[PDB]
Amino acid sequence: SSAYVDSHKWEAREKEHYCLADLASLMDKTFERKLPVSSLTISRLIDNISSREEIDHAEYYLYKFRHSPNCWYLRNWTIHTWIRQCLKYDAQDKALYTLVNKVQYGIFPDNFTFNLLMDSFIKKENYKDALSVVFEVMMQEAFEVPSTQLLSLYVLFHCLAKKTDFSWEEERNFGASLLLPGLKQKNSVGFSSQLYGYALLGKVELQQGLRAVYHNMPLIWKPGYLDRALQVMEKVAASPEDIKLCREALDVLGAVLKALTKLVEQLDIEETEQSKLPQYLERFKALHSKLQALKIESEGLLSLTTQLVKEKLSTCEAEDIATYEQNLQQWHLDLVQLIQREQQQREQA
Amino acid sequence: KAYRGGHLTIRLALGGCTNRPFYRIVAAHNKCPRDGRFVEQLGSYDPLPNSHGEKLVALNLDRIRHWIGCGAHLSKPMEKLLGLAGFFPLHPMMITNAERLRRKRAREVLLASQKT
Amino acid sequence: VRPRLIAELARRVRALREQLNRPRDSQLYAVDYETLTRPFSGRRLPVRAWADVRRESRLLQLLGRLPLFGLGRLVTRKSWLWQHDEPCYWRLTRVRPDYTAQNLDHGKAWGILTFKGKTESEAREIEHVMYHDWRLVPKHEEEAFTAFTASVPYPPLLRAMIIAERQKNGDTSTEEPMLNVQRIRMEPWDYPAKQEDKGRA
Amino acid sequence: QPPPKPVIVDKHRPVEPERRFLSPEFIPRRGRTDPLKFQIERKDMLERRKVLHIPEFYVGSILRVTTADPYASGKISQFLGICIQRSGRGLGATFILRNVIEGQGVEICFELYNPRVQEIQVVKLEKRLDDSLLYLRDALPEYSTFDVNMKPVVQEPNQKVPVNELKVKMKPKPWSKRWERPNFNIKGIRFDLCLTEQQMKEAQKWNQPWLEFDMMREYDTSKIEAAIWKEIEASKRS
Ligand SMILES: [Mg+2]
Repeated sequence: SSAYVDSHKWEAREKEHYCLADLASLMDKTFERKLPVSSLTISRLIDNISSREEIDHAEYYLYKFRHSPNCWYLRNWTIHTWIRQCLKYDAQDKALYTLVNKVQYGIFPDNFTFNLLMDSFIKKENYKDALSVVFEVMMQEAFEVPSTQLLSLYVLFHCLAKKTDFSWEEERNFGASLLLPGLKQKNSVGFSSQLYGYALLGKVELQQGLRAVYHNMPLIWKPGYLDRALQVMEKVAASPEDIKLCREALDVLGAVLKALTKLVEQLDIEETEQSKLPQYLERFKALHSKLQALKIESEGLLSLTTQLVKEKLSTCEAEDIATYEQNLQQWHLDLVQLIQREQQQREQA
Repeated sequence: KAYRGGHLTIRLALGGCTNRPFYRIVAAHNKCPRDGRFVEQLGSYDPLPNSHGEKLVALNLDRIRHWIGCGAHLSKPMEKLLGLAGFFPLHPMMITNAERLRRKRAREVLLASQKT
Repeated sequence: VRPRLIAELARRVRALREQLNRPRDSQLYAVDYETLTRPFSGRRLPVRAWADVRRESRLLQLLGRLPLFGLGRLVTRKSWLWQHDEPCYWRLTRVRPDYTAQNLDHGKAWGILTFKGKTESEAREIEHVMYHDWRLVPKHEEEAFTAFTASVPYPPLLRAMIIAERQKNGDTSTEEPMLNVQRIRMEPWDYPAKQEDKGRA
Repeated sequence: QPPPKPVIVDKHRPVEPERRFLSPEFIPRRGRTDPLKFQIERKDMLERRKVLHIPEFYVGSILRVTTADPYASGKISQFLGICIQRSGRGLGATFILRNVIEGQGVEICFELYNPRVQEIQVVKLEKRLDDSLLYLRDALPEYSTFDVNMKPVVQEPNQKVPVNELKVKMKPKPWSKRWERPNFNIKGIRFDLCLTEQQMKEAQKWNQPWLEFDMMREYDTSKIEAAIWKEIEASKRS
C-alpha cells in the first residue's frame, strides 16, 4: 500500500523555515533559565530539521522537554513531525531506542502514524524490530484501531517464525500481546487467539507465579487463566464457525508439561493452582473431546489466513486515511491560533 | 498560656502523696500538664477501697453534658470508667480484657485438673 | 513600646527561601530498596509496607508507560480492594508530573473517586500517592470489574434519667427511647483525606 | 538506562574561525643582542612546551595552578587567582596572580616554565580594557575575592576573546602608586567618584600628548613575529 504509506501533504504542509541554530540556542537559553516553553518551538525545530545531527539535537531536546516543567501536553502532531523526520532520514536504531524507552522520551504514535511506521518496517523486511515495537504497543494498549489487522498479522507470523524454546520474558510478552488485537470480536481467528493468549498467560503464571503477570504488565489478577480458556472453549462449542489450528496441540503440551511432576498471595479457603492442575487437565481433556465431537481441520495456517484479512484491511484503510486527514485539519485549525498566541506576546511587548 | 491549636480534654489529674493516688476527672486542654491548671473540676475518684470495701467516685452529669455539647475529646481510662458506670457505652477493650482473663482462668483450671 | 524588625525580616526571608528551594517531591520520596530508608530523612519504613515498597512500584512509575498518563485509565486502590471485595478506583481528572524526576515517577494528580460504588460528584484530591500499592486495570475486563449493584436504645443510666424526667413531667410514655443510627453514616477507616490539609516537610 | 549525551551545533560561518595569537613572552625586548640567544632559549621552551600546555589566557583571566611543592599537604600546592600582568621575556617570563581569602589579599609570581609547577588551567578566559591590573590592590576586595573550587567556565573552542567593558570602584585616595596620572593610560577606574574635577584637572598637567605621536621609540614586530611563527611551526613539525 504505497499510497497508504506515503503522504506528500505532511511533507509539503506548514513548514516554518527558521534557523536550526537559532532555535537550538533559544531552547538552550530557555532550559538554562529552566522556565517553561511551549511546544511551538519544538514543532518549528522539527519541521525545519533536514539532517542527521539535527535529528540528534532533536532527540536531546526532546529528552530535555520530557524533563522540563511541562510534560503532559504530548502533542501528537509534533510527535508525528518527529516520527517523519526520523523515519525519512532513516534512523531506525534511534526510533526503536526512543520507542522502547518511551518513559525516557515519551513518544506515542496513533493508529495511522504507527501503521505507516510498521509498513516501513515491512518494506525494510525486519522482524525483531517490529517484534519489540509490537510488544511496546502491547504496553501502550492501543489496539481498537485499523492497525489491529497489522498487529494481528505481525504477532501471528512472528510467534510461528520465532522458533525459540525458552524465554520467559518473551513468552509472557507474546501471551499478553495475543489478547488485545483479537478483542474486537471478529471470528474464529480472534477468539481462538484470545484462547491461546489465555493459555500462555496461565502457563507463565504456573511457571513463575502471578507476580510478573501484573507487576510490569497491565493485566487482571484472576489466576484462573486455564479456567478462562476452558470457558472460552465450552462457550465456543455451545455456539457460527470455529476455524481451528494445531496450537491446541501446543496447549495440550503445556498442560501436560505442567501436570508433569515467601509471600503467598493466594487465599486460604480457595486451593492453590498447584492443586487445581488436576481438574484443569481433566476439564481440558473433556473439552478437547467435546470440540472433536462437535471446525476441527487444524490445517489452515493462521498466517495464511491473514492475507484474507487484507480484504477488511484495504476496506478500513480508507476510513483510517479519513481519520488522518481529519486530524490534519484539526491540527491546522488549532495551530494557526497557537501562532497568533505567540504573536500576542510581541503585541504586548 | 494560649496553646496553639490544641483542644479541650476532660481527663484524670493525680493528687495525694506517694503510695496514695487520688484521681480527679477535670476539664483541661490537650497540651495541659498533668496537674497543670484546669477550667472546671468535674468529679473525683478513689482507686482505693473504703472501710466498706467499695470505692468512691463522683460524676457531674449536667456539666459533663455541657462540656461535651461545647466540644471536647476524652481519655480512654475515664471513658472506660464511664462505660462501667452506665451513662456511657461499655468499652471494647474492656470486653477484650474480660474475655482474656476468663480464657486464662479456664486455662488455669484446666492445668490444675490435669495436674491433679 | 519598642518595636522589632529583624524578627519579621528573618521570618519572611526564611519563608521565601524555603518555599523557593524546598526539597523536591521525588527527591524526598526516593527510597533505597536494600536499606529501606528515605534519603534526606534517615527514617525507616513501616514493616507492613516493607515488602510492598520492595516489590511494587509507584503511581507515576505506572503512568509513565502510556500516553498522557492515562486520563480516565483505571487505577484502583490496592488497599481498598484488599480490604473489600467491591471494586474501588479513581476518576483521575488532572495530572502533573515532577520535572526534576529522572523517570518522571512522581507528581500530583487527582479527580473523582468511588468507594464500593459510592461515586462522589467532587473532583477532589487523592491520598497517599507515594505509596508502592498502585494497581492499573487494563481496558479489558473493565466493565466486568466495575460492575456493582434502624435504631439503638439509649444507655441504661441515660434512659433511666429520661424516664425519671418525663415521669416528673407527668406523662407515662411507656415507649422506650431510641436514636438515629441510619442517619449516622459510620465511615470506614480507609475513607480518603485532604492532601492539602495535611502538611509537608 | 544509559543517560543521553549533549550535542550543540551553531554554525554562523564568519564567526567561528579565529586564526592567530602569539605568546607575549616569545617576542624579545627592544634591547640589542644576537638572535641566537632568542632562538636557543625559544627552542628550549618549545621542547618544554611539547610537554606543558600553557592554556592560552590574557590579563584579567582566572588561572588555577597546581605545582609540586616540597613542604605541603601531599607535597602539592594548588592556587587560583586572576591575571594581573605577564612580565619578563624568554624562560624567565612570569605571570602574577592574586586572590582575597579570609579577608587577606595574597598574590603569587609564577614561573610558567619552571618544572616545579605541574600544570595550569583556565577557569575563565576574558580580557580587561586595561593591560595592567596592578590597581586591584587599592581596588575593593570584593572585585578580587574569587572562589577556589569554582568549576572551569566552558569556553568555545574557536571564538573571539571576550572583552568585558566595565569599571571598578576603589579604596579612598591614600594609594601607593597614584594611578590617576595619565602616564599609565588606564580606564577601568572611575574618576567621577574616586576624585573631583579639580583633582583630574590638576593630574592631567603631567599629560604629554607627544609620546604617542613620537615614532622613533615604537618597536615594529611584524617580521620578528613572522620568524617566530615560522620556527615554532618548524619545531612542531620536527
Ligand atoms: Mg607602596
